[PDB]
Amino acid sequence: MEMEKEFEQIDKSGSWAAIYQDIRHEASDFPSRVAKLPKNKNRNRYRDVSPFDHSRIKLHQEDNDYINASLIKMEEAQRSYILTQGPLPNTVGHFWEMVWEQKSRGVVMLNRVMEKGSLKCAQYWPQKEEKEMIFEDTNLKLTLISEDIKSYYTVRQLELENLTTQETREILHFHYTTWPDFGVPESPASFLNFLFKVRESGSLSPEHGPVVVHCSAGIGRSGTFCLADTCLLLMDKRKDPSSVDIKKVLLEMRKFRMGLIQTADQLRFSYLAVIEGAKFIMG
Ligand SMILES: CNC(=S)N(Cc1ccccc1)Cc1cccnc1
Repeated sequence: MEMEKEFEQIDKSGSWAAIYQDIRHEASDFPSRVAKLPKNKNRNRYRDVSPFDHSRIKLHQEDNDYINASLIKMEEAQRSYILTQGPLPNTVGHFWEMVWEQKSRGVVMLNRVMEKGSLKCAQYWPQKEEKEMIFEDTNLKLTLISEDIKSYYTVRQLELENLTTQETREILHFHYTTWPDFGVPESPASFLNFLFKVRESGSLSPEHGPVVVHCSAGIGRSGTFCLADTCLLLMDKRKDPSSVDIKKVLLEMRKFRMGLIQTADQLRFSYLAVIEGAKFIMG
């Protein structure tokens, strides 16, 4: 059923809360035993948001390999994503270790450091060129190279150095700065515009490791970003762009990380973003 018409049918019937609970009911439940070990309590931002054991990213160290991060592998679309929480004061070194070890080119940040008067993630990148950051626990150095500030987002060029080998790599930081403190954006135009720039950078392409995507918990805004990208890529590949079922793509993604799309409003916004993107994606 053309998602356009499915959209108008749910809107006129005001059944968004009913559709959303149906997804919550059918979603996968897999064990998260490593996340719940007592040694890992200060590595989790939220007690109720954990990576599944089968899809968790492992740090390459013998001491403690745990980080709150999941590999979302979309087989038909040929795209992979790492979805993670906003880094904590004691996991900023782990965060940059993961980017290094997974060979990522891009980091996508969908939150502000402060929202609703509370801290939603650590200040984990340098704000000035001449004041670099050293992560002593993982042996990494991070330098700000350049910053491009736009009305709806900021792009930064970062240099990550493995202090053990003196290898360096260029990481691109894509920071969506205008998601409102409550609800979702009224129009998906600026979110779609931001997505286009991520792809254009090469950050989502198979020559690199998977893109790292985060918000505060790494399931809500983060879920919306990967769901929209994957649905638009499938509409480009299929002979019948009308066979793309957004609810079925979301349940596939929820096999790899719990709780993706946190509200009925985020579900409606994901439909709007894909729907608007179709007309353009259609040539
Ligand atoms: C309102 N912007 C839309 S719907 N875009 C389409 C799109 C397709 C796939 C992924 C992201 C975005 C972007 C764009 C940029 C420059 C000129 N036209 C369109």
